[PDB]
Amino acid sequence: APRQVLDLEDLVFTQGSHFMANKRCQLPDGSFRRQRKGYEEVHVPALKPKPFGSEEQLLPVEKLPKYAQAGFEGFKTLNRIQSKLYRAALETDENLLLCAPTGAGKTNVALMCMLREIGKHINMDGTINVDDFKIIYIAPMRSLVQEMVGSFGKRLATYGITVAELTGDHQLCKEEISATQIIVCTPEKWDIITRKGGERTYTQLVRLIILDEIHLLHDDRGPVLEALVARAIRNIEMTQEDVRLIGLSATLPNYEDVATFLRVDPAKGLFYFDNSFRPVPLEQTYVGITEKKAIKRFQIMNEIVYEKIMEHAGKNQVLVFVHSRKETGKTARAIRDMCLEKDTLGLFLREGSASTEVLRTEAEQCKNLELKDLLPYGFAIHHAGMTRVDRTLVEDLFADKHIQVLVSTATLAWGVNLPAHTVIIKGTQVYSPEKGRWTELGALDILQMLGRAGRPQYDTKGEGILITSHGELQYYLSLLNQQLPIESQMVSKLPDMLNAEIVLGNVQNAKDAVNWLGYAYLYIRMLRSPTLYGISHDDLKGDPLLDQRRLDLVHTAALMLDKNNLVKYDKKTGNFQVTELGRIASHYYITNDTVQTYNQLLKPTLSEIELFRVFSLSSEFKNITVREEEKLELQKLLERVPIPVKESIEEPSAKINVLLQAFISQLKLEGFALMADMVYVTQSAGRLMRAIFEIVLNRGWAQLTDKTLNLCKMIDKRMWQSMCPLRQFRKLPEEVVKKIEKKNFPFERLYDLNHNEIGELIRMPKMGKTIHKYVHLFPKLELSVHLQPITRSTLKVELTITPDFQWDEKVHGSSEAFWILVEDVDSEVILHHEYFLLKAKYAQDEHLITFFVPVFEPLPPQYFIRVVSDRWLSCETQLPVSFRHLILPEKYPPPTELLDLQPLPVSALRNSAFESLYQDKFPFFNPIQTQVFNTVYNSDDNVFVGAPTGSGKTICAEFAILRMLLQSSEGRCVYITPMEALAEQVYMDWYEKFQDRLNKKVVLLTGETSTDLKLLGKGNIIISTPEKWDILSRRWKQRKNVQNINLFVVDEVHLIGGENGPVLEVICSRMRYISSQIERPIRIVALSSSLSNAKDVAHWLGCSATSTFNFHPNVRPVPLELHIQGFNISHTQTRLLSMAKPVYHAITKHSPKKPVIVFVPSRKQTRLTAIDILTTCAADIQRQRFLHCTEKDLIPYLEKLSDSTLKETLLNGVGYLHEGLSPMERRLVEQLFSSGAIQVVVASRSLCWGMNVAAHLVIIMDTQYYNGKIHAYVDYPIYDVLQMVGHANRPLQDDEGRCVIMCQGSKKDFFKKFLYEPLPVESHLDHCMHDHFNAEIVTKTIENKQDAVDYLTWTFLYRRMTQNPNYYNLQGISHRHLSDHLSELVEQTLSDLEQSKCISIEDEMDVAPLNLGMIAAYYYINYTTIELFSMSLNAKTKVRGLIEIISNAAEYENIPIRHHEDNLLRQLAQKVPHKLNNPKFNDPHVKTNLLLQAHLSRMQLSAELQSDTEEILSKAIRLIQACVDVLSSNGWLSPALAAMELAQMVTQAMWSKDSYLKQLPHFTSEHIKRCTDKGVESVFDIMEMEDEERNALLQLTDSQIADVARFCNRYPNIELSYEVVDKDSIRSGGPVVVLVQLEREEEVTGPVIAPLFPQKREEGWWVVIGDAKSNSLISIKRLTLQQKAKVKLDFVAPATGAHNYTLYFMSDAYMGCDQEYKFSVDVK
Amino acid sequence: GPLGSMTQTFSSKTEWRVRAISAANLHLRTNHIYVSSDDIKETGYTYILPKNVLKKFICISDLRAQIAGYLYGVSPPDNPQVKEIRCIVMVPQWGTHQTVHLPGQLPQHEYLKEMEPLGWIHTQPNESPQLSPQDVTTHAKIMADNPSWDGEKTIIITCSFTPGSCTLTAYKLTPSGYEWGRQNTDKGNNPKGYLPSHYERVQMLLSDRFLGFFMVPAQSSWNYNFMGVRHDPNMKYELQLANPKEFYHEVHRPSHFLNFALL
Ligand SMILES: Nc1cc(S(N)(=O)=O)ccc1O
Ligand SMILES: Nc1cc(S(N)(=O)=O)ccc1O
Ligand SMILES: Nc1cc(S(N)(=O)=O)ccc1O
Ligand SMILES: Nc1cc(S(N)(=O)=O)ccc1O
Repeated sequence: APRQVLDLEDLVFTQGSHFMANKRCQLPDGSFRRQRKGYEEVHVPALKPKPFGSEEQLLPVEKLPKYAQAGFEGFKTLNRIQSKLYRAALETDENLLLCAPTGAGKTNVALMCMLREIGKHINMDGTINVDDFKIIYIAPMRSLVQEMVGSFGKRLATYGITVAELTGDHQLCKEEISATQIIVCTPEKWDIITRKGGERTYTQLVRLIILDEIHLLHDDRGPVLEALVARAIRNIEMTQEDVRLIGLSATLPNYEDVATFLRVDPAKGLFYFDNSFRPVPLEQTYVGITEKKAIKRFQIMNEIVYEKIMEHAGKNQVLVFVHSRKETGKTARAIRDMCLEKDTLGLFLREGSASTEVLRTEAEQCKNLELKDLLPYGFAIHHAGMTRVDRTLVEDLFADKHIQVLVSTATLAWGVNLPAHTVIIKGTQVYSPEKGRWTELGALDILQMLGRAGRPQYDTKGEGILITSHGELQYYLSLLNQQLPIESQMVSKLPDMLNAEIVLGNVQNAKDAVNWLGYAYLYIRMLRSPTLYGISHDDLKGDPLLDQRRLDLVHTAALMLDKNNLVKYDKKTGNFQVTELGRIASHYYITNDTVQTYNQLLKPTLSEIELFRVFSLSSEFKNITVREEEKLELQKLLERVPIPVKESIEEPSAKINVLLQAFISQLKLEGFALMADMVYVTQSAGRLMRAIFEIVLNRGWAQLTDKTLNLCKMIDKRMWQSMCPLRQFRKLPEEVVKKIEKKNFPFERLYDLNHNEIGELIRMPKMGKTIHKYVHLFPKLELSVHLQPITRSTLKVELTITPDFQWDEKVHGSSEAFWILVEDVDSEVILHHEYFLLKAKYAQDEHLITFFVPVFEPLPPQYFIRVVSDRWLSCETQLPVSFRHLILPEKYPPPTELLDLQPLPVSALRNSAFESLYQDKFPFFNPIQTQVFNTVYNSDDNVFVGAPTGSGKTICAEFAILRMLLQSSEGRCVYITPMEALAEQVYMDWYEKFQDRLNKKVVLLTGETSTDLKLLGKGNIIISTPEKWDILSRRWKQRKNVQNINLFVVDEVHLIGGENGPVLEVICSRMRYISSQIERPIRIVALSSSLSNAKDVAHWLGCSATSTFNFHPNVRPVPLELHIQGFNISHTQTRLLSMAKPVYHAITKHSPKKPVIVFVPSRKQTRLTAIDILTTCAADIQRQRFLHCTEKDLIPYLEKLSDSTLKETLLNGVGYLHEGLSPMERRLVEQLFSSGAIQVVVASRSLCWGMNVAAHLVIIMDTQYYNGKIHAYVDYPIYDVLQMVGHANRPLQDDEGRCVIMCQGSKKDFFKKFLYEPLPVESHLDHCMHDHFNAEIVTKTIENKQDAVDYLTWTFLYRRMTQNPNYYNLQGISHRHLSDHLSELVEQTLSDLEQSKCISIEDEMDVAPLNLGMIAAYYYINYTTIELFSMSLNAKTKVRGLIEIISNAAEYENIPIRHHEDNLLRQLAQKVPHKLNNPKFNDPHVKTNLLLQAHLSRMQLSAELQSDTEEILSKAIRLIQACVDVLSSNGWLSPALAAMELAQMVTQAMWSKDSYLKQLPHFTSEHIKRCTDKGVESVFDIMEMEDEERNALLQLTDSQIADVARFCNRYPNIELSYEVVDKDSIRSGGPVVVLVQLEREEEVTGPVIAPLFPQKREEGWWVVIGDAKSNSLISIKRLTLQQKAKVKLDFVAPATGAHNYTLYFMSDAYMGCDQEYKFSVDVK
Repeated sequence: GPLGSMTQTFSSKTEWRVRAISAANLHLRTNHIYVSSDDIKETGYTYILPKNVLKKFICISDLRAQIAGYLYGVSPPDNPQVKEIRCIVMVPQWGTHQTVHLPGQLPQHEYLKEMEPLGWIHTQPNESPQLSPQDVTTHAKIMADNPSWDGEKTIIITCSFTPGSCTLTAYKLTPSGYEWGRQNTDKGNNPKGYLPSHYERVQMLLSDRFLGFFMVPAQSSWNYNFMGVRHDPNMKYELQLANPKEFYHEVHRPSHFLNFALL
């Protein structure tokens, strides 16, 4: 509407908590005034309690819920207010507001609330699930926070609850937050924590927030409470997870509005107790002074305090609160001097009482001089500037009633439980540096101090005497007699508080801001008292909800934030756009005018002079002035400060600048205004300067980044870098460090000395050893670089950080943080930067960092790598990276020309069956397929086709196959693609083509060896991922079908450059090597994305230049319009927020009407981006534009979905796709997208290989994802991005595809280089050699070291070593460089194999396979895994021992999605029958450890976690068989059979339960109870039953008994016979040949039934001859069985003892099938 | 006529603070760098100074006290008449407004051994038509102590501060000038025997086509104008590959910080 710009300053209550909204004041009956010369006295008598009406008894603790009774340990009854509150606090979750006089017991009611919450999480084990919740206790003062951590921790200890305060550092503190159940903190700290949006935040766990002293709402600090509460309530709706709010308030007017603000039901959770509920009644005296003259008023005040004291001298202790640290002493000395002059010092002290002697002794032993002067007389001072032991001295001596007059500060009021019968508040004026002037004491301070009057069990009344100026009387009277209304100070912080909600994405536009402000306490007060807030009563009646008023306030705040460049505010739409500047303002708690100043004045050329001046201009300091009386002491400081100050002493900025400089130098100032101002300035210096640091670091400004990080460390350490770094060890003596600074040698000069030369250099030798220790304690890092050129303009850098210092957790804590800065030639630009954390657990280990930097020609002389401590001064290592010997790869050749041939008809295939494959789908092939057809289809040359994804390279492979089918009737083509999801897509299309239509055989390899061999035989087209072919083609010497391959097609071969590249490189190298052995060649066809070094791949695979098609990205058949948008926000959640509306704008700009896929980084983001697209649609020129079919057709699809949000978004035209969706849910969404019904689908990054949809427009929303293993963001592999871009390609429907990539600006350059140009790829085989060498030594292809070198010549690695030597750490391409490098690689790989006992080396030349290597190679298991199996196992390892041993295999580093699921598995681990040492989440092996026990005990469910279960089960059988082989080889029988049955357990999902009936389909525990009740415990037992008796025993369906009978017909029923040849003619040390015969009976033609096991299996058996009690495993053979089979076992007789053996027939699949036959064999 | 009655108290107004303030604006002059072109006949060697280290050199200097850097370079492959300046070496030094005090030991580092020494470069408070007699003596004495300084091949670049800018002019010694400077002992502004036939304009060019680099002391920094007592003609020093800190950086004047703390 016609908005108005308001003046916020004119709306502000300038008095803060001193604003008095009430015009009149009525005093309790009996009050009376009294005149006196220069002052008036108001006396208010003590209130009488309500006489226990309402028959309210104190609830005995015994009547409480039994779980809450421990928190009341050592009390008999709750107090009165707890008793009226116990039902609401303990028996309900109602939001509460409790108003009671200070000291009535509100904190105890809060404890009851916390107890309810704790009770929500006790199990039957009695323990508390301490990881399932947090409780925030918000308290106004830090000293109060610490006292509560103490009192709550002690009350809750008996529950195992941890209570703690949030400390200042940020990285160790989140570690603590994880184990803290009750966080005690201030409003501002909780505000700054929940301002940072990072989803792994523990704030999700918060179930209860206590807001103590909520009358702080009236303070200038109150808007923080408003922002917290509003954010919490809006978030409760955002997530529908409830949070309980408890407000604890003094008794003041507008409490009903406070309750509305907290969503308290007045009728259910609002309790108001008046001031008569003060536990100790309070006679109050208000002394209001009329004198205006400073001198006379000061004297009058000292007079009044003396007279009041004398009313209590020797009858009551008197606690006097004053305003300063110095004033405690000045006032105590004044009072006792006035006593000395009037002979009254004796009323305080009885001369004949040991109290006087205690005072004299403790005085004489005291450190404090004022405490000396005062303690003998009984006068004490207490304040923050004293010793902990002196403060505890005065506390213990006052509680002991030794001190009679304690003069103290406000800190004592808040931090210590120290009451006094009498309290005097001496003056209510206080100096506020923020306000720049003397103000009145805060109301919270006043309430707390007078709350300290009356000792709860030693006094029958208390006496509070407040001394103020006369014109303030009404104020304090109101405050202390229920009559000072609580108002909202929100307007005073509205722009700042608004920016925070914009930065969090909670407020995206002015309408959101109006809604948000509707949760403010401001809003309720505006409605209930409009004229207080500048709203006329006519204004209200014309705007009853104050919509227009709130819109105006939001408009004004928005324009302020926009003027200062924190927000971009569109007046027309009302929209808000976040900025980096705004984010920094919010996250560093900086007011918005300050970041405008920083943005305006910061420049990369800034020197320390302008940097100090820029800091001193911050708005936090705007009210600071230069008082005439400080101008002298400031001049003295201005003309000696080490940083020159440009401007005059007349300017506040120069006083602020000098004050910081004095604080760093640790100077003692004399003015009291100057000292308080210095405290205020320096207390915020730290975070203000850290905001500057972050601004300039992210902008890349190297000089200023160094200066500002430095100034942060000087501020925190309180010293300049000029000082000896050694003084950062507080434990060192100042004397010796000053001796060292005086000696003026380089600090590093100390690294070259033994502990003796150190003492000798410093001219005192006693300290050589201690200095040596501290010298090597100082953090210090060694750096080295491996430079790795990618192109002539992009350089990969691998940086090794080697720690070079002794760790000592007393000085280093548990971590040390650094910045890695990569700086250009001139040290003026930060080319790259990142945070580095050296953890104590890794203090001695090298750390490897990798990153990219740009380079150019002519090569610059050098870059620099600085590694700088984030917190230690003078703690840096800089490594010049010189380029004088860098070898650049040659510039890549031109692509192959697209030739503009006539488009090729299907007719060219000259074959009606073949043309039947494509005829219905298109008339012509695309230009690339046209260009390659002649070579692929009409020749046998190995061929390479390189071209963008979406170019149709798969039809090129089909050309090669079709040719094969004409040459060879039974041709074998093997097709390798690097991803399983791709393999399954290709299998479903090539089944249809070549099996359904052409009647050939198409198979997909499962990975099980026995079945894959049969598939390979019977298939003409064999589809496999690389590993499944590696396992098969290793044994090519003994597998004719691997050599009899006509055609080898490899797809997406550019992924050789990526993570799983070595396996792919190796199998391709092997197929070349075989083709050259058998002398009838295997044709190779390679398909790839556009490669810059395509020629090398072609050479490696034997492709002639005439048959290598290296096409460039711009020849994609459907033209690709690719846009890369940079976003200069380095905080991920905020950068994603800023991409949210650009996503929408891109849809409307590039694809208003045609399908759109949005790729987002996480499962969580799919739903949020879907919803946000919908929100943005609804407020736009089109609504529901994404739904293209009517609502009616969509209903059957909605019925089947379990996600309700997915159905809302699907209705509005937007789907999403993520890992957690059921497979058919995903199918529904995919077909809705294919059919055009919905226009947009938001997919997660992880699905980018298994999506069977395509789009006209792809938007990639950010290019990084959070890895939970390493707790860091990781850049999308470039291969993923190319695969995402490839989804923008509809050849039949669109004239073009469009793609928008949205990324951090620091990544824009990289993408432009590696998406618009073809891709350089490299081998990483030299990092994955061991298991392949091991296979080739088992297979006899490598028999010596020469063989390993020749082997290497076959590989892509070897080719790339001559083209790009520096990438592989070569310094030349000469024959001998290559030979020596190959020899080193060979040597170190064979050394590792030998040390692992996988191979042997004889004569240092020849190599041979060993037992372990053979098992590694056969089961395709990492050689380190098999090593660890040998080292971990034992001749008597438990079944659970196996369970863990196999769990720590190297094959299991794959699941980090959720740490909190493992914190829930901390409870899941109690149930699992297996027992081990410790639970440590954040380790993929523990997820495996537990997710297995879940399988064997059929435990629960999940979505993505079940797809995780299935990939663990894809390896368990191999690992178990390897253990069986290791045990059998060593000779240990017991654990061998134990692992043989662990195979049964993993297949059939059951533990060692004797009842094998859990294997039968549709069976339950009651079914087994009934079967065991009738005598049936065996599967053979149920099938022996007469049919009807069984049907009566088990409650049955028809299909259910049919499933049971299917299982019983596939269940093994093997009859066994054993024959010992030469049964009575065998001599010791000779042949025992046992022949065993196995008859299946029934019939067998089906795989193993096992529903809980994902992969299909065939039944396997071990025959094992052994001896029990000896554990002598003798002879074992593994077999597979088809009805009839016979097997021989070999043994050599061990003696002539002539005794017995047991014989075992063990399944690897079924439980209960195991036979045992006993046979004795006498020697001869 | 007031003694005591109209009293006034002296407040120190130290000089280095004003020079520090004005040094913080040195970067402005690097956008206005002028080479004087009064040389003629393209006769001798041609020297190319890369802009990047020229600008760093200006930024680390002082408007009053001279600073100096050693020049190292090479000829382009097939152009022996061009000397490219590849490196500027900053050694421990102090200076006044008329001259610079450098150690006797020339730079010595493995990275430098494939380069040839091309002379030195120094800032100057004001333009001058003639080359300084201080400069002629300094070049001459370095030459007599170090036979690697060929008189036909080593130069002095003066970088003169004009208000608003810098002017660069390049000279070399003549045989007359070498023989005079090496026996000269008068440090004044007009010593006996000095002549304009003692030096000669050489042609100089500023390039953006390649980058130079710095080397700086290994264990200390280069700027001893605040520690002149800890400086010594005989002092030895190593070098490292690194960019120099600016004139008024904290590590050049540590006494200011340690003595303000002890106040
Ligand atoms: N996760 C979360 C939690 C809270 S709160 N007030 O419950 O701690 C506020 C905002 C949030 O985004
Ligand atoms: N691997 C693969 C490649 C291609 S394309 N259009 O680049 O040739 C399409 C589908 C695929 O599954
Ligand atoms: N210029 C700039 C860049 C970035 S970035 N692209 O690293 O996130 C963050 C903040 C910035 O001010
Ligand atoms: N020599 C000179 C040059 C300039 S300039 N290049 O800024 O306009 C200004 C003043 C000067 O004295």
